[PDB]
Amino acid sequence: GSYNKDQQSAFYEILNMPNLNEAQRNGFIQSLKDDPSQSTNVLGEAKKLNESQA
Amino acid sequence: DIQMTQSPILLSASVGDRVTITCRASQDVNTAVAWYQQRTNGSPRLLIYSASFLYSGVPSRFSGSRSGTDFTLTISSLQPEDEADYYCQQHYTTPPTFGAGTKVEIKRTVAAPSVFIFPPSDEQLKSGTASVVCLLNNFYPREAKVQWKVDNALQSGNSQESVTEQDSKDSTYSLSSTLTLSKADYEKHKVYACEVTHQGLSSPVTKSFNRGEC
Amino acid sequence: SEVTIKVNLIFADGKIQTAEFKGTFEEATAEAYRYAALLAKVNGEYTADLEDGGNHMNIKFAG
Amino acid sequence: SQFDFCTRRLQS
Amino acid sequence: EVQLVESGGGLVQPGGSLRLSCAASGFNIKDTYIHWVRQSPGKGLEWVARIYPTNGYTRYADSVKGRFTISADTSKNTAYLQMNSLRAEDTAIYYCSRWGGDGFYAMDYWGQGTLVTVSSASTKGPSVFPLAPSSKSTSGGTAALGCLVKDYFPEPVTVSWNSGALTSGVHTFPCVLQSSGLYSLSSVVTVPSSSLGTQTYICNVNHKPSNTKVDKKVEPKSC
Repeated sequence: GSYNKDQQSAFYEILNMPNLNEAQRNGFIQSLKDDPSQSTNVLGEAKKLNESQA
Repeated sequence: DIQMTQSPILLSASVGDRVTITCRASQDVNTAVAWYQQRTNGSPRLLIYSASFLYSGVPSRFSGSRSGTDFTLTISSLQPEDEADYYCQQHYTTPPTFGAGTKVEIKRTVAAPSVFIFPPSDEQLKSGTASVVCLLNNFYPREAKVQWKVDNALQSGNSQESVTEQDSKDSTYSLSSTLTLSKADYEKHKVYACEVTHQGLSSPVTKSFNRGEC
Repeated sequence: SEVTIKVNLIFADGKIQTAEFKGTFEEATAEAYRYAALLAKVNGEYTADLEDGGNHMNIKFAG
Repeated sequence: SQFDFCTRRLQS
Repeated sequence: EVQLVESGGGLVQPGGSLRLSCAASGFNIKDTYIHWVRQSPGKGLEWVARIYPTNGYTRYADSVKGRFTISADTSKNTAYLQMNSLRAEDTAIYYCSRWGGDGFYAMDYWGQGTLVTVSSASTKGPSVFPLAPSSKSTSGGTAALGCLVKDYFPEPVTVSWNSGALTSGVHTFPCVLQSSGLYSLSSVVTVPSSSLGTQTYICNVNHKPSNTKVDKKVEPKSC
């Protein structure tokens, strides 16, 4: 499936997060693919988990 | 959100009785209320939808009604197999929400338990733990008191109980109490006794064995 | 705190059901009376006797 | 009364 | 017949991810809504999310928004729940259901449910000990015997007797959480005293989380 630039940005941010393990990173990427309408919410929860694992 | 308030939390009735359970919506939900039955180890099963309509295959002894925000579920002739938890659910606004549930229990005549006791298995005794099991089979009502004595000393803090749900045919319960010791402790003492108090018994029943007897 | 109000439902024909209401004492009380009045619609006027500081109720229906 | 994982039923 | 079957539940660490599937048959998920509903002591029955597969519209409970995504593959007549950033309060039985099927505006079919355990503890397979029938487990010409399924994690285990051919008089008790944090359950059956020694009695124990399958023969202890 294809993505717009906003959705591409979400992928990019989650791929780059340094404190996620790979199961978590791919789980969030899978969500972005699952339901693009949730892109902003999925990105915010990914950020929260990344910060908490600093 | 809309909260659904169910009452009573527990209702106990005899076979053949008419039972009524209720569910109150915190605001107007029109008729958009369904009723589910949940029996042991099952998923919820649809009984009534849109407040008053019988889902296909559901016995006609089930009926539902609506008065403003008050919703009632009625079972006109309670059967042993209706022993279950009942839940109402509104779908008028997202999120759909459920009531907390009403548990329906069957009343029947008193029946004293069959009382049995099981030493630890030789297999378990190979490693370092001993489990002594006391079994109360097929009794009513649910209330019972199991006490463990080891060489006549009342045990405390080292037993756990489990109770089956009401039998769908004879409406009885069964109960297991497990006393857990170290193997070293178990080999240190001799007399293992489970004492059962129950309304169906004229006086408490002790079931026991001596460690090592056949 | 949470309490359980135990209620005997005593119907005109001699049939007895039992029920429990849980919540704060004030919530459990209000639910019991509300439930009594609902059953009164079809089972006749109710009267409710209170034992044990109100934690137990005997509710007879007139039929 | 609340749901119980082990009994799969409302507790009582 | 209409059928929904959840799979994919299991033990997951806090912060971890899990993906559940909901496989549908006997109808087409394009004609209905599909919901995920979970059940737990904390919240009872608790709606999680829904999707209308015909147009992709989804909605979420506030407590899972952003951490869970629902989706469907109409080609496989299957719906999914991705669960990320998992917390203790996500521990629940997860059911899927359909809504609007055959014009019924309620959840008229549910799956059997799949169990999700969010915990830092690790998997442990049970020990299966016999509850041997004896003079202390018999009366009125019947005898009790069984199996003690001790020290497992997580739930669930299943127990049958004689490969499911023995059901009458079986009592499989609800598990108990021991203070060790490990579960334990017993399963008993009552049988004619005269059958002991001629009829074979085997409890079939399966603890899928640890790939533990045990068929334990229970006989009278000889002396």
